[PDB]
Amino acid sequence: YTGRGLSFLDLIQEGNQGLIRAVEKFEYKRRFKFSTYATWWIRQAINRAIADQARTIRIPVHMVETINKLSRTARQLQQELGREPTYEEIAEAMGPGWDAKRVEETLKIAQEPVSLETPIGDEKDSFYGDFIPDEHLPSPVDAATQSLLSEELEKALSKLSEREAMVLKLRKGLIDGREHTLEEVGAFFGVTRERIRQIENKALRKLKYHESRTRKLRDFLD
Amino acid sequence: TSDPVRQYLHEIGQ
Amino acid sequence: AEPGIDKLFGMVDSKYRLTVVVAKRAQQLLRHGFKNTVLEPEERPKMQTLEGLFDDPNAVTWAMKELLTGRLVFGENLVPEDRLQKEMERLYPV
Amino acid sequence: KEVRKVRIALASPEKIRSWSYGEVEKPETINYRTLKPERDGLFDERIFGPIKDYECACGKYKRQRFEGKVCERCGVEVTKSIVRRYRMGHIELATPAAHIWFVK
Amino acid sequence: MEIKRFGRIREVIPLPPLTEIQVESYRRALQADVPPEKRENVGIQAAFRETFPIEEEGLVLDFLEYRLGEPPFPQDECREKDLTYQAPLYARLQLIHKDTGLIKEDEVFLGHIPLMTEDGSFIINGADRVIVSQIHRSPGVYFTPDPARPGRYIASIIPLPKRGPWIDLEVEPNGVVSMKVNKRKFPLVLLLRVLGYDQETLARELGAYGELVQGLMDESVFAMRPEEALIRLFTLLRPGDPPKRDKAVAYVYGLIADPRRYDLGEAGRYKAEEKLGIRLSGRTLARFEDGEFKDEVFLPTLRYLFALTAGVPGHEVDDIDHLGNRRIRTVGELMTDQFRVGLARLARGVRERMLMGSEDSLTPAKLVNSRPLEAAIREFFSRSQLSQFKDETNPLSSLRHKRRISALGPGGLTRERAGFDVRDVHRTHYGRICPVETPEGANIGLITSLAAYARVDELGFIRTPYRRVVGGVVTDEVVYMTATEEDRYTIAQANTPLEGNRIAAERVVARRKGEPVIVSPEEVEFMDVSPKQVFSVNTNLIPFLEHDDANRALMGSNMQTQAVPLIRAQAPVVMTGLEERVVRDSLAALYAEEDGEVAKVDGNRIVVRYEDGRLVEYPLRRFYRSNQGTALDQRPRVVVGQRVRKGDLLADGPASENGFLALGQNVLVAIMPFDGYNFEDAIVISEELLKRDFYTSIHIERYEIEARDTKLGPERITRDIPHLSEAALRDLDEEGVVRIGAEVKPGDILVGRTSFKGESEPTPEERLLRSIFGEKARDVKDTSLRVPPGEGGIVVRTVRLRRGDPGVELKPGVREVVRVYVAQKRKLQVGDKLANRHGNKGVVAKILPVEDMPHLPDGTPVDVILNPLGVPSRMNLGQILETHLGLAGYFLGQRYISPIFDGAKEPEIKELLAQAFEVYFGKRKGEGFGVDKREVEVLRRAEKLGLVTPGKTPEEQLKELFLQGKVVLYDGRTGEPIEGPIVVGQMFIMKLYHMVEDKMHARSTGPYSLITQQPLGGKAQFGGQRFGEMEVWALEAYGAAHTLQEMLTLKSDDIEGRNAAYEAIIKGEDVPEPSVPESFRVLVKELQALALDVQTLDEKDNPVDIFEGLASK
Amino acid sequence: LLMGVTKSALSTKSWLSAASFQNTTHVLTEAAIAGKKDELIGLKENVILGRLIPAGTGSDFVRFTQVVDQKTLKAIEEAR
Amino acid sequence: SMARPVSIGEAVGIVAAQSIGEPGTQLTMTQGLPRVIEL
Amino acid sequence: MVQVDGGRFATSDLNDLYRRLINRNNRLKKLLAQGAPEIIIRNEKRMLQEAVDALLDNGRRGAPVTNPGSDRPLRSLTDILSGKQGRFRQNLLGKRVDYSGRSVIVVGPQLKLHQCGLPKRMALELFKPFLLKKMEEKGIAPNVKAARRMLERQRDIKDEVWDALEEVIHGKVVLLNRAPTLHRLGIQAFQPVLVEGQSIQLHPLVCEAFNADFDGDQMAVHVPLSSFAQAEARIQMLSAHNLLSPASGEPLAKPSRDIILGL
DNA sequence: CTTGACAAAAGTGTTAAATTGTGCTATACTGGGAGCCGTCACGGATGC
DNA sequence: GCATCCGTGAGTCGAGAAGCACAATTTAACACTTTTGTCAAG
Ligand SMILES: [Mg+2]
Ligand SMILES: [Zn+2]
Repeated sequence: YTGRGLSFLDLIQEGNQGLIRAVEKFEYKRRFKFSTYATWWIRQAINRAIADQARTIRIPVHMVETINKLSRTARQLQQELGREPTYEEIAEAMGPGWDAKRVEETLKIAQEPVSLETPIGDEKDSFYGDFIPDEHLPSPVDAATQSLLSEELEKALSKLSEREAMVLKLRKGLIDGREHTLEEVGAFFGVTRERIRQIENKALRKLKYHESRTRKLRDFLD
Repeated sequence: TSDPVRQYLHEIGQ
Repeated sequence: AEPGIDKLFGMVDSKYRLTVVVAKRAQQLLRHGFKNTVLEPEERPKMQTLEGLFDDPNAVTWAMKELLTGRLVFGENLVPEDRLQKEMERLYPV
Repeated sequence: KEVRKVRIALASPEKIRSWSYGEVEKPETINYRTLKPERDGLFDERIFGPIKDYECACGKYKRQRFEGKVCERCGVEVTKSIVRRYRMGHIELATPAAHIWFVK
Repeated sequence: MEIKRFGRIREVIPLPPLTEIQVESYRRALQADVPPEKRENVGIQAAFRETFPIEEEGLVLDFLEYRLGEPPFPQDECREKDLTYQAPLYARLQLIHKDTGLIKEDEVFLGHIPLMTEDGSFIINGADRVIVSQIHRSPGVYFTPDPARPGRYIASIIPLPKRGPWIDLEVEPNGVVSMKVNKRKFPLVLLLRVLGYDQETLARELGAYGELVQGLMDESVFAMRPEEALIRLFTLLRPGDPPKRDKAVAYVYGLIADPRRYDLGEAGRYKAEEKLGIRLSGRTLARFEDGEFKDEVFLPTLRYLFALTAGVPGHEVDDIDHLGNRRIRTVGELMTDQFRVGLARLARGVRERMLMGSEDSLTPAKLVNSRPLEAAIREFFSRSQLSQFKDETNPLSSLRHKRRISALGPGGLTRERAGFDVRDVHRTHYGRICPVETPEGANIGLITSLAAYARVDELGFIRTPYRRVVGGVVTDEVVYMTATEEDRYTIAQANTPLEGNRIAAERVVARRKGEPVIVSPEEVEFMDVSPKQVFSVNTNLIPFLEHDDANRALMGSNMQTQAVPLIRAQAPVVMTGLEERVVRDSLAALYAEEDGEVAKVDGNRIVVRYEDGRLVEYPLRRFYRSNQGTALDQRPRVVVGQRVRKGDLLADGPASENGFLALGQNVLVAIMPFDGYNFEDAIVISEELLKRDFYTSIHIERYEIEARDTKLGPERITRDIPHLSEAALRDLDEEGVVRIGAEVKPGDILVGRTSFKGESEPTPEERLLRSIFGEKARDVKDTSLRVPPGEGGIVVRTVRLRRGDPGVELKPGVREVVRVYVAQKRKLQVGDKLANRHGNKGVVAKILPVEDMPHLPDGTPVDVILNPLGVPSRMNLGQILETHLGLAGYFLGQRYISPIFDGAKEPEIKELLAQAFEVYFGKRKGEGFGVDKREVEVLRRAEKLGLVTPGKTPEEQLKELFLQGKVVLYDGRTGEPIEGPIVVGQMFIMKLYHMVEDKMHARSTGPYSLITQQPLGGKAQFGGQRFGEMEVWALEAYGAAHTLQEMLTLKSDDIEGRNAAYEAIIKGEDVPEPSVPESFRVLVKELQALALDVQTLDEKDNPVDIFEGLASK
Repeated sequence: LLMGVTKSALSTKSWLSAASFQNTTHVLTEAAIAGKKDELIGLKENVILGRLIPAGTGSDFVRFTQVVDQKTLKAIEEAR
Repeated sequence: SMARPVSIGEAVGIVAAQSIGEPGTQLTMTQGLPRVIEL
Repeated sequence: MVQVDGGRFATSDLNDLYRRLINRNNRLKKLLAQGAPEIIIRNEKRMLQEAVDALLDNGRRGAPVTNPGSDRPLRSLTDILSGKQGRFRQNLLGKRVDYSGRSVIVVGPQLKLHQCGLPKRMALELFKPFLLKKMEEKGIAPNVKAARRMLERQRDIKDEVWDALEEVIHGKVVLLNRAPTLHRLGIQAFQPVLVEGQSIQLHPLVCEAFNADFDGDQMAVHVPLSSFAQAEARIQMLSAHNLLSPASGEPLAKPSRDIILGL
């Protein structure tokens, strides 16, 4: 079973676990020699270990069987067609419930990850990791626009009344908290869950008036 | 000694 | 070469002390918007633009020219940093 | 304050456990279908922190209001995802293993 | 422009096929044309017959024959669709049951074998590739002196690479001969006994020498029987394993006697017989026949070592670097080696599978699994160090790449185990390897080129031709001889005077074992074919090579391979004679197959009606993009109704003019300083060159995009890109791809694509902004393809591939792929690099108007100005001589052919200059013009420098200057003459492929790395510049503490610092103070992963937290 | 005692500078056992931490210089 | 570099290394650069 | 363990080394709970010991561990911090920087000893953050976001941007570097002069210090940002201020090939 | 400031397809398999 | 003392092959219920 993901010593240890189980179930009454029965368990453990420990991204045992069966079928067709079979041929040979789409999906599931230290070039001076950008942390440009927008929006809300600005900040989550429902805001100010809507909608209109008359807040809309 | 596989095989042969 | 560099080098005991004074003066000029300059109106550096002459926007150029005049005082333990900034704020609000 | 010196010394097993936010018990990295980190694996969120800012794995908390909180359904703390670069785990060896640096 | 020929040497043979090294080797390996029963045991045929038959040990799998099918697709289709040009391989296998005695035969599909094109290159995954030949030590038996102990010699046995271990035989100081195998030393007597050798047999053979034999006699071993010694030897070789006869014989048999593990090879076997004077039965050290081991080479090797140590006159040591001891592995040998390796793995499966599972019901197709073989072949052609991306900047670029010899590669010297010995020019390189051409730098001497007349023989030894000299008269019998065979003769020189066929010179310059000598005609036995056989093809294109320093001719030959094809390229005025052959053998042009008449001529195809009556149509490759981006197209050179003889030219290929290799332009050159624009190799050129489209080239660029399937949804290539104005989408067609013929500048959209947005809630401020304007966030975002900065051109082509297309094997999850080709016509500009064939290179630094350039008295301005200060230090005087001949040909309207080391000389050149002056000055007198006043002033100054003879008339003094190649040159700015005569002439200058347009790069912010968070690198990724240690040391030495600190934190990896610095700058403030870099934090965490407690302290030793409490529990 | 440049460099008192030069495994292991503390005296140690090197404008001799004009100095003087 | 007394705070250590090692390529690889390295 | 592009994951070797250690540690726990013989247990512990060694330093003891279907050794913790490609010499002692460019160099004889020729298109990218503020100050753009969008497309750049760019770089300097930097005069500060083209113009007198000729060499451009960085460059690193050689004290910027010939 | 109405949108809940983890086969099988190879030189250290 | 072994270094930029059963666990659907958010009415 060598050359399938697991080293030689790892296979032996997995086999030893199967051998221990055989001693527990082996019935000497039946007059069968030990190697006859113990071989089943040893092979089962060396085959289960491969399915559970041969991949960086683990796949269920049932899926591993499907992938191996797909490889068998797609190799019988190769030497039978004298060329690489297309997804339609593989799907038809597999049987019912298999189509061209499923064959492709199963093959995109069986793609191993590629190491970040694989050299590219004659020398050992460049690697894959040198060419993969970091797209998680905001860039300096994106950080600046976020701060600029908050500064411009803050001044715009300064033209409104004190309560309306608080209503919009609370209702819109400018206080770092999720948008508080009208009610929740109504309990904050002890007013109806309809009054908050009326003032909030009114104030939202006035902000609309000012921006149209100044156009100092549209370039941020992307 | 330096070969784990060689060392194991010797142990089980005893 | 920077104008009057030979004169500047002879005003300090270490060429690195000149850089610190020049760099610190530039920060003072930028922070107060050039309102604390010790240069008279006919001495302020100018840059030639299409519209016309305008004040030079480079603060490091201003600091070097101010030092050559001799109206600046530099040294160690002159005044506490906290009180140095507070007086500069009051004299030249920004 | 400001850094003035840097010291290096051996780490005791007690200190190593003080660094860790939890023990890694399984070799699973991520789920082969949903692509999310697997529980108790090498990328577990309950150990090394949330993947995205102020958002637990179950998606019950989704705002900065609950900062420093630990969701009950999953166990993922509601904090910045940068902590995922600074937090460590540990593996509890069944038997002691010598450090090669001090042997070879 | 009639061509004048110089020279006296008459060559008896023409240049051999220049690419036969790449082509002949592959034909021999495949043997795809010979009938199966006529195939010999070479190439992949020997690989089949070696592994087969496979025996289970009563099942036998035998091999009968093989065949190759037609390629599935043509070459053109493979390039477009990213396929591999290959042919299927089938083998006829029959299963024989030794038990029953039954045979079952069927044909099994083994895989695909890549095919080689007509020019000698492969198409691997749609990209042209070349397999480079490798030079290594020839297998055999060698005798080198012992470095530690004088008077001692060591015998070494070397097998084929990776076909056995190296054996060493040495006489120990004790007197005991020791054999070293796999770094294990033991007495050779033990093995000698294993081969059934008695004490008397050794004494009778090795006893007729000094005391050496006595050290070879130990009574303990000899009393031991050969089988008894077999077990003890097994224990010595590999101790620990249980000593068994079955195991001991198997290990020993396969170590030195298994024809499937130890292969001396044809070259090794032939060398062994040549040296030891024996005939080896096979290619193995020992033979295991009839249940016993029989010696083959061990005893003969010991004899040679003994006699050499004793001091017999006839035995001598071997030189490892001698070209007779070094052989070349061509493409055919390299491929078959990988074929044998893959075949072996297939045999392992056939065995492990024939002893398991329904053994009775078995067929040859069932046992065989070819996937192992198909992988070994695919790996070699894709992931090998000798399989290199083809170089096709110009036709000469690709031709040289196929004639390159490399000592590196899998199974060869590294760049650390490579020392002066291997990089030197051995005396045997004469006529086999070019001494000048080599990559300057760290690979100098490790990569070389085959000579012009050399040809690699069957065994891999380079041979060179020599003319037989008999009775003092030169004959036409040309003999190809190897270095070892060449050492037995006196070889004269090609330039020896001949009065017909008899040597005329009484004293002949010859060579005896590489050392020059002076001999008489009666002592000469061979002669050189011509001076061309000593240099490579690239060095044979340099005229006046005998006047150039070797260090500078190396640059000139290398730079010829970097010239770009020009739309108005012209052949050089001064040629060497190889310009026609290079184009013919590069398969770039198109030639008539036989006598006929042209029926149709078009910019796309030529139809020729031959004598036999058949019509042949030749499509023309037009505006095709090469590997380097250059445009390669063929232009018809015939007209309808024109009669064409066999071999006539039908269409010019890239970089050729009427069948002549034309890599540059012929320009009028003045050698003089000019206002400092010539400083340190810079060049000054006239604006007139740009006006007439001189040095204008066409380059094509390809851009590719993909539409894939995603969990969120599929990417769709559409013209309806969100938040884009009609100005940006003006040139996109209905399908979202740019229309052909549109002009695209940087920032423009090539193909529009939209991708589903990842589910993510927007920030509270963004949500408020959307509410104000009443805009609902869309479910798609702009991810289209745009022109990168600094690029552009005219769209010329667009190729669209979709899943399910015939022959299109798209990777899983890829719906379609779109490719756009953009072509731009580049003119000469400041910063572009020019050069000539004599190693003079520089960048254009100024482009003067026509009225500023110096002009001749008749009003002709010069085209280029070269600084004379570059000549004296480099000692490349060939360019000066080329200019003198060019000036003569400029006024006479003719071209010249001067072969290297046999061609034009100053007496011949000065005679031409005399004729040119009559046209140059005779024309002036006829028009009614005398001598200019300015010309008289210069003549007065010139006579003071000793350039002209006093007392002569101005016309005669002017002629004296002209014969020296100098003319009176006026200044275009002032109109006064240059105070001294200047050297003017015509030079052939090539435009190199290194252009400033492709190299200028700048960046303020962009992508950052994953782990370190530092800026990426390279122009393609928009990366920054590397501030290495040496650059940090410069800032430390300057005392720039604050400038250094920024490059380390603010501008590289201080995530908080860099974000704040950018925001401050755009706000009109000064950048803030930097903080701890993110790279130091990574180092601390990695040290902690090693179980080391790294702690940063403060003035009082109190711990300081640099992680901002994010790592504190 | 006399020693070469390599040995004289590897036996320096700072582990941060010695570790970055050569024998990283040997240097780090020897320092960890002894619990060494790098005082950040040289230039390499400050470069690694991204601090201000103690040379040129970053030296203690000139790093604390103050510049002030005549008017403000008098105001501070009298404001005493 | 200035023909005057050295200013306090200069990195004379780095200048010594660069000055000595810069002309190294000009020293023909008990003679030449090999001699300097052993010294 | 990232998802490159939108296909295939990329992972470091440390994940493989950790997985091997966890797999063997977990297996040892199972074997101990089952009361396996000493031969089995002894083998498991030895394997667990070898798993740790490879994680900490692969290759020091025994044959290096390699990934399946490959002979490339896995990268351990020790190899990360050691060697020319390690953390110390690759990311701590030297880094890649922003606000940096590169291009071919040509000779400019009309320049002063303290000037250099910087292409306009390089200056536009190097000084982008400064340029955006200047555009906003004038009427060129309404805000920084609008200004940045203008510079994205080459055909959207008006002619006033080049006038604003001329104001931004007034007085400032840039550092020119040619590798290898064998002495301190391999990095010098010049006053840029915007020029039409794509090559950097270098003063003839500073070629000897750089050891640079004009056969196709290239140089890198770096932009000091703060006043302290600008003050140091304009005082200590300026080309016109470093005229004598620190090694010997003799002139280093002196007449050269063509200048000597004329005089 | 609310009033009763609508229309959801969000949350909860049970089911049932669907995926995933686990145990078991009884003729006799009883110690692996690939390397093979052009460096130069100090330190710096066991061993007899 | 010597040998013999064994680690540590060796320039810089850029561009480059088992199957099946059955139990345990999770995801998907359609149902209801309950907050929200809106709208004519002062
Ligand atoms: Mg150069
Ligand atoms: Zn949660």
